[PDB]
Amino acid sequence: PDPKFESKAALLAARGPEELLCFTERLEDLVCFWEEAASAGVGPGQYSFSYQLEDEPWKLCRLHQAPTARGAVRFWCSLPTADTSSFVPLELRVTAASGAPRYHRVIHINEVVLLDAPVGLVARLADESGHVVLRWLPPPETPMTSHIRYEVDVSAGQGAGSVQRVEILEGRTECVLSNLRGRTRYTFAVRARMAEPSFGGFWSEWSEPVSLLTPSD
Amino acid sequence: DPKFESKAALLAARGPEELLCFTERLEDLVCFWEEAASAGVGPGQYSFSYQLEDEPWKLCRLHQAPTARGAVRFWCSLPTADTSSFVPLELRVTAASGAPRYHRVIHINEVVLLDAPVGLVARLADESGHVVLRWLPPPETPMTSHIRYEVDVSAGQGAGSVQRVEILEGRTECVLSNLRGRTRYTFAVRARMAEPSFGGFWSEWSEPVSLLTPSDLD
Amino acid sequence: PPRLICDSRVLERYLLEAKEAEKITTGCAEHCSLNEKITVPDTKVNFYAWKRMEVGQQAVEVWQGLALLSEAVLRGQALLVKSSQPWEPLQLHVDKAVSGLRSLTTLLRALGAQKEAISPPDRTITADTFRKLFRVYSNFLRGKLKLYTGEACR
Repeated sequence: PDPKFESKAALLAARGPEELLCFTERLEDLVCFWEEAASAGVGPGQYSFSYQLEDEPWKLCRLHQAPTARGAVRFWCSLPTADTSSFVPLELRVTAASGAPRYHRVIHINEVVLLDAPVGLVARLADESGHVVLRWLPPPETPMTSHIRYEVDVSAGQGAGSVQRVEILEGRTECVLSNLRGRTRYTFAVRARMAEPSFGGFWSEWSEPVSLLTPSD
Repeated sequence: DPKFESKAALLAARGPEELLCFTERLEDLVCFWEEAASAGVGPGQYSFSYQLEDEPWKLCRLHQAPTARGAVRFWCSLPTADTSSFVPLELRVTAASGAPRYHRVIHINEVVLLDAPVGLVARLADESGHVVLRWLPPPETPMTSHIRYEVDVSAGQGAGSVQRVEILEGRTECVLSNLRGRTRYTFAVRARMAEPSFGGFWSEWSEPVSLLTPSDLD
Repeated sequence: PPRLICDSRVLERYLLEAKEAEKITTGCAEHCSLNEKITVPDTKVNFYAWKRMEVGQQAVEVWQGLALLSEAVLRGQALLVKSSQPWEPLQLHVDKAVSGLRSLTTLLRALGAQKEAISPPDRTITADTFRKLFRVYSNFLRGKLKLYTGEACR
């Protein structure tokens, strides 16, 4: 439907397509999908998706077929809000008309969190030394911001062939790269992932890059 | 009756012309208001009634008193029994004429105004601009864990000095940083109830404790 | 081996959701009526007794309370479904609650809120409106719940 989803669903397609890929953007939702190009056969009623939250009744999810760029068709199921309980075991059951079981998996909407990319990043010289202070804003409409860790990226060229990484402490949304190299124009961008054990999911889309040029030496 | 004047007087200033309520041990409520009055003023004027959501409206025995400012102050002290926190409490203050004087709805747990922490003690910490503050939560107080503090540091009025920093909930200690060498500072602390289960007003500063930095410089 | 409910933050999420549950039902007019009692638990705490209580003894007060509430929300979402004009805004919150309780009822079962329930030891309120259901909602959450988890989280 929305680019946000397609583009966010690509990151996962490269993580095991012939497996059910679910993920929650803000612990208040859940969607599972899987791709497969097919024959003129595959259509509306050809697959039945069913889920069940711990010791409760089973419920059938309406299904959503859609044609992806790579030609394949996409099937997805946005769980009904009333069933996005995090910390509660979710068992997923898929099936094709006849009665063949394609995928079966048990999860927790809280261990598959794929967060929107961070926002508000901007660099700026450390008035107290040849470093770079990096402030930024976690993802919007996203809870548990105190449970999100950030990985920063440091690039001196898409062809400079020389980079450097860093991991930020859950909660901290600012860091200064002290040990660096001057009179050089660097660029940075950050991604965000929830913090285990409590949570878990997948790295977030990198943020818009940002550029600056350290003083001298 | 004593320190009451203190807090009551504390609150007052902050918000003068309205109805003020607050709590201490959370096992008590006291509301009031101070109006200047010459040709008329006295208990045989107002009627004070309140009600705990889903409970019968009641009236409170209002009291009176003279103010250091020459005005009067009517207060009410809900009977200990009716100090139920976590349940809408509605208040209506009416004049004998029957005019709508004061009207408000609150949560006892949301108007706590603790005293002021005790035993503050900040001493040097060998390293550079680093100070170690230590203290104790307000006396006779419930749910320490839910109290969040706030320290103040100043270079004395000898440089138009200030600096404020908040602490984590329940944390009775703070280790400052980046303090000018050789200077007479003054560390103060404040108390308050953390949200969202509580909340209220900022406590009165505790007894200050000063100290002078050596010469950790070049 | 996580008794998750204890991580202050993990729980704070709900309390803050209910703050939104409320903050919306207030600006709500006639379209927040329940057209039925809906029995919710008693949310008022009297520290001079609670403080006097015992975890175990509180626990029950809470477990039972949570339950009853959970029955409500459902009953709310319910009466809200068959409704002609379901105030979309209201909808969402009514749901998050449904789930919130589900996740909570679990994290408590952890601590041992159930085991510390049907152990033979030694109220009625009713929301004729949503505006109140949510009010009564958070008040129990940050109220008795939040006050129990603490002492019990050791």
